[PDB]
Amino acid sequence: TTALVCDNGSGLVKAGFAGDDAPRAVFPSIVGRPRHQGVMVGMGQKDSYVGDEAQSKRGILTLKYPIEHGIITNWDDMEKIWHHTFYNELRVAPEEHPTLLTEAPLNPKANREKMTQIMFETFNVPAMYVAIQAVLSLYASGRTTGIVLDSGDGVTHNVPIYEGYALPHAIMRLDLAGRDLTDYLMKILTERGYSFVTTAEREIVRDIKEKLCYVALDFENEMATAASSSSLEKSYELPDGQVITIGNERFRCPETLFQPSFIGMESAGIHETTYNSIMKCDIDIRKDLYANNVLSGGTTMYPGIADRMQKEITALAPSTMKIKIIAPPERKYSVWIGGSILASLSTFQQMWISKQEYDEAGPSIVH
Amino acid sequence: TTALVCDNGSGLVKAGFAGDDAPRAVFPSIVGRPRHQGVMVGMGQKDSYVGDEAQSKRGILTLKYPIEHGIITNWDDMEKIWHHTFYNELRVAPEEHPTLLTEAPLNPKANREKMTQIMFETFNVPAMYVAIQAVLSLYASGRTTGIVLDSGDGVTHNVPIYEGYALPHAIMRLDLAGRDLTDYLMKILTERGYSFVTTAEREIVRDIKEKLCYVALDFENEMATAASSSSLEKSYELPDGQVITIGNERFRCPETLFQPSFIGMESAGIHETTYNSIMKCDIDIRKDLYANNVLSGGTTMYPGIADRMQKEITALAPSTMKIKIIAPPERKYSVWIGGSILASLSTFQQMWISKQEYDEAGPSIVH
Amino acid sequence: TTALVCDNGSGLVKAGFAGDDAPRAVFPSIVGRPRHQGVMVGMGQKDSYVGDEAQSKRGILTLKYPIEHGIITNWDDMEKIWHHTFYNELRVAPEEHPTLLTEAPLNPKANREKMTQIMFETFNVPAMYVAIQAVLSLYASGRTTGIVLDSGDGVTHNVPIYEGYALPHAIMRLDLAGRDLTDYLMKILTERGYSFVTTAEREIVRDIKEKLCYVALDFENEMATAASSSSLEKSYELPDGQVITIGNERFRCPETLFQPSFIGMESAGIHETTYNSIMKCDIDIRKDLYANNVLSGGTTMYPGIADRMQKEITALAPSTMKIKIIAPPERKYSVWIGGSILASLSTFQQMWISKQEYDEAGPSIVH
Amino acid sequence: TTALVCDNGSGLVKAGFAGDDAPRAVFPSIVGRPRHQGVMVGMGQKDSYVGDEAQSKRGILTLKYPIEHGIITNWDDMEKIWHHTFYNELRVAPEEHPTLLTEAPLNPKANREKMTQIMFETFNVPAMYVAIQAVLSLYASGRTTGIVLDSGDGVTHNVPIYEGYALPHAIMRLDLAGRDLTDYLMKILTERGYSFVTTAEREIVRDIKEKLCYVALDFENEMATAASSSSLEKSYELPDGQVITIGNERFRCPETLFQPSFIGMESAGIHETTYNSIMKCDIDIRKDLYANNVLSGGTTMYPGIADRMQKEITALAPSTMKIKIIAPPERKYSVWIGGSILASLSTFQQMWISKQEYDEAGPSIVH
Amino acid sequence: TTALVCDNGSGLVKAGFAGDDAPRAVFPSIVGRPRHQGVMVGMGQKDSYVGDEAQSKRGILTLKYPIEHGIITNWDDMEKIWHHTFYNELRVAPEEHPTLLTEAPLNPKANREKMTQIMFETFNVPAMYVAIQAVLSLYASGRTTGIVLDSGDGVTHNVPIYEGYALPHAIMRLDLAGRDLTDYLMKILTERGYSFVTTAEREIVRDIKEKLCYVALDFENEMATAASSSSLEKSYELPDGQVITIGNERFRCPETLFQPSFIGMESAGIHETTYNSIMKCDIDIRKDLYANNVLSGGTTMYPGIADRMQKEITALAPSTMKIKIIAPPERKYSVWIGGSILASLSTFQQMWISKQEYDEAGPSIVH
Ligand SMILES: Nc1ncnc2c1ncn2[C@@H]1O[C@H](COP(=O)(O)OP(=O)(O)O)[C@@H](O)[C@H]1O
Ligand SMILES: Nc1ncnc2c1ncn2[C@@H]1O[C@H](COP(=O)(O)OP(=O)(O)O)[C@@H](O)[C@H]1O
Ligand SMILES: Nc1ncnc2c1ncn2[C@@H]1O[C@H](COP(=O)(O)OP(=O)(O)O)[C@@H](O)[C@H]1O
Ligand SMILES: Nc1ncnc2c1ncn2[C@@H]1O[C@H](COP(=O)(O)OP(=O)(O)O)[C@@H](O)[C@H]1O
Ligand SMILES: Nc1ncnc2c1ncn2[C@@H]1O[C@H](COP(=O)(O)OP(=O)(O)O)[C@@H](O)[C@H]1O
Ligand SMILES: [Mg+2]
Ligand SMILES: [Mg+2]
Ligand SMILES: [Mg+2]
Ligand SMILES: [Mg+2]
Ligand SMILES: [Mg+2]
Repeated sequence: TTALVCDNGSGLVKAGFAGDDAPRAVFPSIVGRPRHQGVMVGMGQKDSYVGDEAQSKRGILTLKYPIEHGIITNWDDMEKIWHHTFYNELRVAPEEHPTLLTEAPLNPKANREKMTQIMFETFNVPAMYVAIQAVLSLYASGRTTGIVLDSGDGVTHNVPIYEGYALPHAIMRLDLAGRDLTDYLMKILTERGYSFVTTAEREIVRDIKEKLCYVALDFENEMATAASSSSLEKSYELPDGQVITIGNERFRCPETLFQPSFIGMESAGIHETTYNSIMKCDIDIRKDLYANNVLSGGTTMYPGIADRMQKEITALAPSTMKIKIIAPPERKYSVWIGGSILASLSTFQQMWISKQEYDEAGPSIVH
Repeated sequence: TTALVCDNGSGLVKAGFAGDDAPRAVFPSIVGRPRHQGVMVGMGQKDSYVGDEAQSKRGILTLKYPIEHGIITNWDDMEKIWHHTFYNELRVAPEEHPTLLTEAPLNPKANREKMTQIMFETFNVPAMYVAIQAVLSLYASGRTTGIVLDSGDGVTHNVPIYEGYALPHAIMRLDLAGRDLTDYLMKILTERGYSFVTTAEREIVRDIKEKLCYVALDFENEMATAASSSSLEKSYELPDGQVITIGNERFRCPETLFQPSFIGMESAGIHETTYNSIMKCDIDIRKDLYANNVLSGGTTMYPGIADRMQKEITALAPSTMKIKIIAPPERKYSVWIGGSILASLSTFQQMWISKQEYDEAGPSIVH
Repeated sequence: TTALVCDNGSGLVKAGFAGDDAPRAVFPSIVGRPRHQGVMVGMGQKDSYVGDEAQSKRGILTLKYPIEHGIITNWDDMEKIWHHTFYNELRVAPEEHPTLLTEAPLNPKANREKMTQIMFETFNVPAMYVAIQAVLSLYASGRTTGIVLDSGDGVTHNVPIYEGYALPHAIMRLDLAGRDLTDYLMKILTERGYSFVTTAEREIVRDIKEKLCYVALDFENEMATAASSSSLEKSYELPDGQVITIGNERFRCPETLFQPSFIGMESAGIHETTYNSIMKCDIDIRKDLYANNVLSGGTTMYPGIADRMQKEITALAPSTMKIKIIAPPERKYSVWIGGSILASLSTFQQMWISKQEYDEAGPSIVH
Repeated sequence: TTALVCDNGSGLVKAGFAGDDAPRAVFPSIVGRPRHQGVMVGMGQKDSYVGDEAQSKRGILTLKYPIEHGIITNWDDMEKIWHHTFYNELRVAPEEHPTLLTEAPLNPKANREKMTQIMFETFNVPAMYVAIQAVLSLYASGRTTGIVLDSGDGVTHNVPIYEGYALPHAIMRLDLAGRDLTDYLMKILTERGYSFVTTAEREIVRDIKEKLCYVALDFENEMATAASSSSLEKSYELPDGQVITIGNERFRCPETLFQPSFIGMESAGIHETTYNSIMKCDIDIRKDLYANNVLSGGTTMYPGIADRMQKEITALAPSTMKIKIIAPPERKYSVWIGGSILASLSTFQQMWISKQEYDEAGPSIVH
Repeated sequence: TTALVCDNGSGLVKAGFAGDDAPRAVFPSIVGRPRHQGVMVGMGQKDSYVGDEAQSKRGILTLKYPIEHGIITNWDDMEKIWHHTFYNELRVAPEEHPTLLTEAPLNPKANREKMTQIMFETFNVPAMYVAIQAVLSLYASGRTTGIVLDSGDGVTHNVPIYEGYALPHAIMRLDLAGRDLTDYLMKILTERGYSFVTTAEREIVRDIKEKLCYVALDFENEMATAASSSSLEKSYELPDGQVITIGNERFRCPETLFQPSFIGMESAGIHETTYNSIMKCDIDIRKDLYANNVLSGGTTMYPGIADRMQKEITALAPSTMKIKIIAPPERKYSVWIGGSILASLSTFQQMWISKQEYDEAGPSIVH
């Protein structure tokens, strides 16, 4: 019987069988629709394109993320990505497998209740479960205690966890993520003269971000590099063949995580949110949380994140105590690994919500 | 066969085999229950935590003393601590050993009668005994005559004892103790800005009390120290990493024993209770009691107690006569030592209440 | 001109005009002082509270009996009660009236000599007299011969009196009384779990004593009632709203009068003191004393006293002769009635000590 | 000469002349600072905005409460609000008027001593006084006896008061208040999809709380209303023009006062704190306190508070006795009314601390 | 001394003295170069033609806009237009006057830094300033708050402005403008048979656009007019003498602003950009922005723009709130009027960048 683990974050769907080391199908959550009405006979006609296929044909298509800041914006688009994910990648009837789904904490009740309704009614699933991302990441680490910072494309979380358990009143979500940083890198990029207006080009600048951008230890040093131009300016090649040269924009893109005042948000940077999250927790456990702070997600991948963290949190907190930050490689797939490992635990099998227990007990029993 | 000596006071259980120099198992009488409902699979689940284990995880748990001012408040919690004490620390079937238990004087009949009922029915014990604390302390001193002041966490006693015998009409109990002094140090502590609201934090301030607080010879000198801040302010470190600095609060916490008007009680300080206890005794024996006044318990541990005693009692009593105060080191375990030594005496073995003599004669035969 | 009769016993002042059937002002001899220093503007400020007024506000005030076992402990407190008694209740300048005061027999010379000094110097009195309580009670009975047992709050007396006259060598005082019995009912009460530590609460347990407690004919029957719980347990309501249930404590409180070994006194019970008092008297008169034994005071009010007396004295004395005990209702005010009737006798008017005869003859002429 | 009464609580400053029925100037204690650096010439420039003015321009400004849980967090911000309060609203030189200031009980000594230092040195005041809030509320009621529950934005108190006087050992403070309830209504609000992240939006949700939220008699009935959606969902309009519909969130916001476990605090609800406060008081006075329990402050304004109180306290306390709760309309201004009435009393004029008596006697004489 | 205000947008240079009601010199930013090499002696020879002069001789000359979408494409052409603007129209040595220059927001840093370098080095200017267009338009309106839509020939902006200040993260630029609409009217025009291939003819079709084209309230009504040909077809005369008749092309040219899908751009129309700009602003201020939305520039001149705006924005936004659109006549010169009024303000004179402060501080100090 096994199980399917489906990590539905904005920007990437990671899906695959439980008990395995990595997800098999990893593709973007995009639903491409042709921008220009096309006059051929034979072509497509392909009214809708989905996932990596939409990535193949960006210059025709208007790309549309169905999921924004963790919240599902357009339901039938979502449904398309799931249907494509199941039959065209994993090759599987959902009626043969319980399915573990993922979601951000502190997220509107509509996402659980509609999600579950889709999975039972539209696909037919013998049982399923929807879990909090950060707990899955924490299982992937191999640890029971720690404060998780999960930064994906839609959303960034802090979830403190002590000896199992959890602290819901210290959970802190923040909308800063790969999508905000890509748009911020758009408008900062345009100051060199490089104009990326369209959805398709957004995905190009996502690529630039993913390769080139790094997090400076001290911002001022980056400013000095911008002042004298040596290793900081790097050449990147577009798909067209043009050459972009980016200097300070390389490192002032991800500086937004520490200084959200660059986007015009009053929310304190990710270091003050993690420290703030530690503050709201009981005086006893803070030492462990400081020692054990875990990183997950695509927007933790920027070289130089962990070191700046271990500067900034060490400047906020009392010096007397050790702040080890644990950011393991293969952290982008931490949530999916944790969904896998959780599905392979036998003590979890009682917790699946059954197709039957759903029809009789309602939508109210997902929580 | 030997025997088990179990010293059940509020705050600490001291237990071990008779005929030995110290108790082996010494842990707090706390029953931790998780405050926040924890979402993991595998964790615990550990609906109840007990003793030192509850101390390990204070920031999750709501700590609950099962015993308050010597009186047993919650019976099944007590039972848990005993069951944990026997099988998880002393490693012993109670059916192999007579068991000597302890209790404060002047204490409601419900504690003897329910206690004994638990020990015979729930654990099965071949015989047991429940003794008055101060008499046990007096055996530990190696002496037959003296007036015992036993200050534990729940309660403070004076028991005058002359040439063996006892004087029940001069026995005086007083609810001032480590628990009242910890709460008083809470609210006085909050005047520096340090806010300790929770049960877990109470145990932190118990730790502060145990290390830092001392009893001033004269209160006025302490006030002068508070006025010019030199040795009186000491730094203490929390488990978090924060630094607390406490000046006059160091010595005005235990001043409450001499001035219970700080808690709003009309009861005269411990020096006027000991002197008052001496007054109610026959004119013949007072000289011995004054010479031989013994100290026991955790709340006698504050540096500077004995000297202030030997000031204050010397100011109450007629000057013509010697007031020696005997406070031996290792006095916190005086009651347990006295239970040990008593269990090793052969002339005491007739006085055990037998499982058989209990079933036939009733609950009324504990007294 | 008339006269003032002032019955100053510990616990209650009974005062009023002579020639009248009862005292008008009857209130407790207490001097209330605020325990907690009060921050308002307007309140009181009322540094001292006295009498029934102090009874109105017990939970603020520390109550202090100025008179202990008949002996005056604190003089300026006494003075306060008298000054309040005169101007705030009887509404009278003491310079208009001779004043008859009361005192226990066998009582230190300081009480007569200081009392008289206060009445002449501080209040100004044209003449006064201080009388032995039991003689006043005997006048109240309407009889010339008898042995009086007067049990008040401070003290219990036996005074044998034959055909007028008196026998000073058979007068026997004993410190057992409402105050000792209230404290004894405190510590016996605490065995149900009911903890009354404070002066204010003492007055609550005085109330319990006054309503509920009775004197058992045979103690053993009371023990049997304690064994099977039927009419012996009665509900009493505190001022708070809590419910106290008291079983054997109802009747073993006043059993202390017959068995002072409950307080740890060697003094023989009130029945052996009355019998002993009869023994020290001349062989001729004993028959009358046995026939005519009179009761007075608040601590004679317990239902069942007279019958137990007429058991116990009948078991001590030779059976051949009638022991009638005379305990009239309205016996609590026997001493005050006797002071009234004595002040109305014309043959007594020569015996007043004049303000003038005092200044010239000294303090030595009170005796 | 008159006097100024200044009620400085977190969230609202109530100030005005003494002897008057209401405060004239009532505005929020906020210090607005522009978030985005503004490029105009002429604008403002207005580096700091204060009070109602900051409320006019929330979308530009970062709002900052200078006072948190009664404790002053940022001193120069405070100073700004006072300076604005005096010259821009009351129109008055402080050198013409003694000034009565307010503060929460049990509050760090730094607030009195720095406050007083500011008022004498920075403004110059001929004399001033700093009073405990609950006593002022109690004067406003027109009563001398009662237990005050004062819930403002920073903090909630219970202060029992008997016949004037006070009981400091029964005073109980609790950090639950309009500020905690607003943040709790934030995160519960976000489950409908309504995302309020910023300080400015916090003040919008404060407005929602103030209009719509009520306290349920029984929580379960509220749950039933949430289950079938009829009168419980109400429409509220934002300043933008969007429509928010809130159902169960209306009444489960203020349920936090009775169940602080919703915020993750172990502190017992406001009903168990008031009952607990009654318990620590002397047995004599509890009946009055139960009869006379007074309410004050903005966080007592929720419709349905008094009735739930008179359910819950009646379930804790012994049924035999009347629990009247007195919550007068115009209770939000109870503290300020009480400061007024106190300043108009002539017997209070001796208690002002003089500018002179301050310079000579120190900062230590505020207490 | 006064000042020069130079509004350099693509298509028209508006220049003149500050403190005046309109610009004196208004001519096209074109640099004409002869297409055919001309064989005469005496003619010209006039290797370069500039401005209105180039307009006089279009059929010989290749017209070349030096500035494209706000970005300066060819620097020495620009320089020519400035040099012609100064000496041949305004008649002025730039060394006598500070000069205020204009530029679009979000525009590459090269334009500020090179512009300033030209003005100081090539012309010599005692001081200058480069301002954001929309702020200048907002000063021209006489208002401090509003969201400006500035549509010129190169570029269209939305800049929201609140109470002075600004919101850089909500500023949105869009390349749709008179130049794109003229080319779109070219290719749509060619469907009647009218072939305009050349740069010179582009300026003819710009003229057609400026006179004849209007913005339809509803596009469908325009389609109906196209269907039955009555008032919608209008005759226009070319400079040659030929007659063009244009029906639906009159109104479907400017429909491109609302539907950029006509040019093949995915960018949402000007109504969704203005609404989107309102969305990114803080919830507090949106109402003002909706009330106060301002129009500026040549591509706002089409009759019927404001009404379609006040349809379309009213269909996007919540109906409950008033959307007034302010489009004043003489709005084409709004930016220049605002530059004038700003130069006449004395509080702005500190903000001029001095020739001296430039040489010492660098090119980096323009920002
Ligand atoms: N190597 C990288 N360097 C920096 N940013 C990255 C990198 N890889 C991806 N990202 C960013 O992180 C996002 C993917 O993170 P992911 O954890 O997969 O999000 P989610 O799980 O919510 O889909 C992308 O949208 C991208 O912007
Ligand atoms: N070193 C110390 N200094 C002062 N107080 C102490 C110290 N050790 C413990 N105590 C206090 O005394 C208590 C323990 O006394 P103990 O005699 O063990 O009580 P019990 O026998 O009733 O458990 C603690 O609760 C603590 O508050
Ligand atoms: N009805 C009663 N039942 C039993 N005890 C009583 C009763 N009335 C009062 N007493 C006790 O007797 C005392 C009062 O006796 P009283 O003769 O007035 O003493 P005195 O004359 O010395 O003041 C009280 O203190 C109380 O304890
Ligand atoms: N009508 C109301 N309904 C419920 N809550 C209110 C209402 N009015 C104000 N409050 C809450 O109470 C607070 C104001 O109380 P207040 O007594 O003025 O506090 P303080 O005196 O400490 O400033 C506000 O912060 C708000 O959250
Ligand atoms: N009366 C009009 N009707 C419609 N379009 C016009 C009209 N006047 C000029 N325009 C268009 O607007 C442009 C000029 O706008 P302007 O604000 O002067 O741009 P900029 O300030 O960027 O030079 C021209 O290129 C033309 O296409
Ligand atoms: Mg993720
Ligand atoms: Mg002990
Ligand atoms: Mg008497
Ligand atoms: Mg208040
Ligand atoms: Mg323009």
